[PDB]
Amino acid sequence: DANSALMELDKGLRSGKLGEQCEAVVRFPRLFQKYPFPILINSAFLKLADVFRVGNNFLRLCVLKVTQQSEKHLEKILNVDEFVKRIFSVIHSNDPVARAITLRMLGSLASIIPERKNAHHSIRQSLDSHDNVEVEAAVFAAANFSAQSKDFAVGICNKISEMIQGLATPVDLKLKLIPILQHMHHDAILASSARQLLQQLVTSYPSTKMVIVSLHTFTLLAASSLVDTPKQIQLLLQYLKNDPRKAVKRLAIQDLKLLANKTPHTWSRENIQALCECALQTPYDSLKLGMLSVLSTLSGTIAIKHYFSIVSSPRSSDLVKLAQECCYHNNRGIAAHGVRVLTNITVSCQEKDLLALEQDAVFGLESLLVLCSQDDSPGAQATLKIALNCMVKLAKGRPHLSQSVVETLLTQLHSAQDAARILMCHCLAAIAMQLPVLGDGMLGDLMELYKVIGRSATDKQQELLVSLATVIFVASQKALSVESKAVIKQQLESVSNGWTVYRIARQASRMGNHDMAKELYQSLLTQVASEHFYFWLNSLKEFSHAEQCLTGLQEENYSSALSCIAESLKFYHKGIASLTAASTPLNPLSFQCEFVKLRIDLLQAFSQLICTCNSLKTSPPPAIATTIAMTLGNDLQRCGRISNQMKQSMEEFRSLASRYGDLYQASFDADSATLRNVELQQQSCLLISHAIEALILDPESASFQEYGSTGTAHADSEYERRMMSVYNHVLEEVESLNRKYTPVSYMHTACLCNAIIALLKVPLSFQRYFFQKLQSTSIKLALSPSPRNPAEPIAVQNNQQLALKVEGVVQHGSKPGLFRKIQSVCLNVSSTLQSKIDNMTNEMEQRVEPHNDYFSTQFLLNFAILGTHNITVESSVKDANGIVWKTGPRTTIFVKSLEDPYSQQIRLQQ
Amino acid sequence: ALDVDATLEHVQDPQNTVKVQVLYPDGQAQMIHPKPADFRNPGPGRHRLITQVYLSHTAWTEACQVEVRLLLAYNEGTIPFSKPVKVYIMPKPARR
Amino acid sequence: PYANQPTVRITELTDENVKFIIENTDLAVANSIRRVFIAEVPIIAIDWVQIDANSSVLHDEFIAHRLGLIPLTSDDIVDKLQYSRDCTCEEFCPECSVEFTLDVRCNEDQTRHVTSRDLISNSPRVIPVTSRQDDILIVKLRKGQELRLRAYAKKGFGKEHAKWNPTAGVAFEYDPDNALRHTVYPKPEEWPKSEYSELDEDESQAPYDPNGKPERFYYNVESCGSLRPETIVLSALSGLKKKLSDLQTQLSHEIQSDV
Ligand SMILES: [Zn+2]
Repeated sequence: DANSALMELDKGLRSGKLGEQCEAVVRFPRLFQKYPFPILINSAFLKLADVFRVGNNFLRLCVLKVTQQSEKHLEKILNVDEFVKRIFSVIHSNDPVARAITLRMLGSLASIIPERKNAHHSIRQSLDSHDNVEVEAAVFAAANFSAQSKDFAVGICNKISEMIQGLATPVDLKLKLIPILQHMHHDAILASSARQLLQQLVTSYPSTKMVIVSLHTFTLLAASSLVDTPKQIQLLLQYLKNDPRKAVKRLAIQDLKLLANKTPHTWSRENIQALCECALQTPYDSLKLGMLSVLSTLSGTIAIKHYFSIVSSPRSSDLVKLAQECCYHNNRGIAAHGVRVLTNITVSCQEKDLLALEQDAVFGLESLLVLCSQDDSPGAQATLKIALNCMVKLAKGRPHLSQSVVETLLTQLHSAQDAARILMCHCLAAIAMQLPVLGDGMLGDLMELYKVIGRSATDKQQELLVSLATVIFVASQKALSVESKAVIKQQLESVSNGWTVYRIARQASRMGNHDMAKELYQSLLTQVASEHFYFWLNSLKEFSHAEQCLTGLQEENYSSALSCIAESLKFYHKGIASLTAASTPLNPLSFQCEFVKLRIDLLQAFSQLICTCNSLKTSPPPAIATTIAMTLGNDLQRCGRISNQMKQSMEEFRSLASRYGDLYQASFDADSATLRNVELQQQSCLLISHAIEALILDPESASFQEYGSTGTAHADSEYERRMMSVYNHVLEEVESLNRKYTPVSYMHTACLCNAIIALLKVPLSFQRYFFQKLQSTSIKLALSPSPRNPAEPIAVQNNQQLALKVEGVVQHGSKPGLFRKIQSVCLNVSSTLQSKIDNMTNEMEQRVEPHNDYFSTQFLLNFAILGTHNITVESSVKDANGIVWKTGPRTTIFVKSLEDPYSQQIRLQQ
Repeated sequence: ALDVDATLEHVQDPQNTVKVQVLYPDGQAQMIHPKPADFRNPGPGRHRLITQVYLSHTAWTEACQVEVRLLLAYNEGTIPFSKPVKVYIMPKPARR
Repeated sequence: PYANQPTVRITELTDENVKFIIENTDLAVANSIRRVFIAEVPIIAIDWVQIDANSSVLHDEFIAHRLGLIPLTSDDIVDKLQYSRDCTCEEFCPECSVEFTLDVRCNEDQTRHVTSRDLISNSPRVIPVTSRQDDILIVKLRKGQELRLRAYAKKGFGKEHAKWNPTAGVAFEYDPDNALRHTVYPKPEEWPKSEYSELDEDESQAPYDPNGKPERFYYNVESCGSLRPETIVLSALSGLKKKLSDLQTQLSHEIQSDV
């Protein structure tokens, strides 16, 4: 159909009327992106060129558009001289509009003909004529080549200098002309000549129009040619200080912003100083806002460390004075951009005298908060967002002031008029995610805010409701009191969407307060239409209830532990049944199901281990002594029946740890949170394994000291912090108890039991990737060997070879690179003998890099056996940092093997 | 025999270092030392390498890709310093 | 004004044969679809026999004849091979042919049945249909004499010789009850009910159709074992399409020459 579809447009192009001819001409990009085959692309462009050469001066415009639309497909043209001849043959036509169209088209073909001297000459010729509609196109084409060639730019720059300094050409065209000087970045000599031209052009045309154009063009030039940025910045600063034109000052600001955004480090100290002086001098609020925005952008980056680099007190530094004064200036925007610089400097640079500035900032923050509390204007909320972001950055960078800021934010919670409350609650939750004393003691007041929700607003009750739910759950560490039933009623009487209650339940489950989750999900269950959601909700309810039951554990009481674990497992099993039912061909809950299943496996391992250690006293010593003399025990050093079970459970725990490894290296999609959670569970499993192995089994063999950095407060969640604390407790116990007793496990059972109780104490936290999946990526991997419609095996003479042609395409549903971007695909092919090292002689791998979205790989498989063979291909994507990230369909193909009867008879006779 | 033609710029002792590496599809890599006579010297520190690389293998059902690259050795280990190129190869089985 | 939408369906399939029905199609196109099965379905059959030494009681030319008619499995390798008279090379090359050898020397007292299983082939894809049931007989051999020959098999089709014809038997028909009244029965009572008839016991004669055209053609194609019936039909249609394309190209060139 690919060839047919072309001639169907060809006959249209052959039609008499420009109606059909235009319809055909503008129909190609469709056919191109439908069939990107290079043969067809070339065939298409030949006919387009011909219809352009002989056209009605409107078919030419249509073809010009086609060229300007399908530019990516241009490089894949086999035949270029013929095409360019056809296009260029209409530059000698006397028609001033037919020359302008062709110059535009050439400009659109710089990618595939960047060195054509005749094209360069024709453009340089048309650039100095009398027809406006062609000069305004020659300018475009010249700017287009000046980027993809050098020997053209060298001539142009001189041409343009002359043709500006000649009094010819109106100012209107002189405006269009200057920007060409952007693309003088090819060589240092080009850049120097252009800059020398500027220094005269600006003074020779001190208009406002010309200045606005030229300064921006050549700040772009300085950005491109990174050798004179120090010179460019000082010119911009001089014009910022001196020229009175408000417009020129505003351009200076909007240009220094670009330079401070691209290359911050190069900014010297005196540059920042002069900028601050200029910001002080101006009486104009808008310009002051501009300079302060630039300074805020600089502060975040490395420039601040250079500015406060020594070889004058920081208080003597003028930057501090500007920051302080603008922190209290009337205007909300100026105040916000001031507090930004203060927060950045306080967090980054830590000098002895700056500590007072910490108090200054923290106190200015509440002023900003109260100012923006009730404004309810778009700019007001923008400033409020900036302020809360500064708050979060300050708190996380410096834990010292967290307690100070949190209590203030709580006090503003009362006075916020239900518009800024959502933002403030988000800020508070983010802050409390670090330290627990920031949430533990403020329980009542938050609920006082919560209770009045139903009456204080109606437009967007939902969002503030869910936010308050998240913050209250975060604050509530252990469990929920009557505050719980009060929340339940608040939802019931107040307008409460099913979606809303679902989100509160989700957040509850995410923060660990499983007690509320079961209750809420029960209310949900009698809802929804499709069975899939009912099953999913029921499964989640059972999981939450099992977690709640687990939470009721008592410290150091082995009797209750087994019963509680057994009950919680009696519930997880129903949960898994329901969840497995919930799956469908669509969104088959892979991660959700597998993670929870391995969780049940973990708890079963714990139950088995606790039972074994309890049975330690189950007449274990009787076996070893009766079997052999206790002294110099052959079965083990003070052998006992429990040794076999200890080996068994140790092996099981290591296997479970590696199964988490399989889950982790299979996800590849979750954010940086769920991954850390999974790693944490694997760490717990491996911890129990190491404890049992180094304490019960040969302790002298291990003889390893936990001599490594431990307990550094770098965790990203209270859950992680608590787990790290538990790990440290277990290690500090086991290291002490390594050699005290014999392997007979007198008190070692006590240590193991206490570790198990501790590990189960911290309830759980179902992480994001469990709920809601983002950044959907997949590999199609449709290998194209000799295709086999059914599973019927394919044949190969057995003496020669086989070639596979594994074809693969990567498909992104969401934002392609939200967290991890595929860098390479490590296709691994292996074969096995179907009928029977099991014939893995042919096991190879190739790391194909996908260039656009598509990767093919030729694989050769050698094999000389009669029986059938299985061919397995595994994808194993690999990301930027370099990781296995095992994924891929893991498709299989069966291949038959037969030999020529000629060789059969040869072997028979021989 | 695959003609191999290359330009080597700013290399000390090209003849004792540069080596042509051929990676067959099936994962086997063959190293080839070019002769000391394969290296012409048109100009200052800009040598030309002209040589033949000998390819062979049993019969393939379809065309494959053999990768040719230029390696640099040191005195132990090797460093790729060139863009690999692909050549289509098709060994048919013997005739009558 | 355009070719109707042909509609087909298979009744049942089997290795031996395939039976199907075509609906909403013309008699001429149906007839051509039949004819292509008989004629234009290329296959592989032995076509060049060189005899080193023959000593049986069947004279050599007879042996060449018989070897000509043996059937060979040509499921897909027929597409890969390219006609001998069309392939440019020295005599036969592995692309344009296939090689067989046959050497037998009856040395035992009892008569030996030189049979198709003895034909050693070169390419496993093609072998006598019997191999992959009793064997196809070539010639019987008394003790003492021998038969030694080398054969080359190529790709031909029905027109050239009936040894390339794989369609053992095609049954084509329509109007099993003479509704269209193309045929006339002076004594329609005598004639037997067609197996596809739907008439009653008493009537056994469909009413005359004042307005109608042949439809619901019935096809029953029995393979000879060279090719599966479905592959036979698909290859027939594809080859007919190729022929039509050739005609269109040539006549387009002719029109361009004319104008
Ligand atoms: Zn040939």
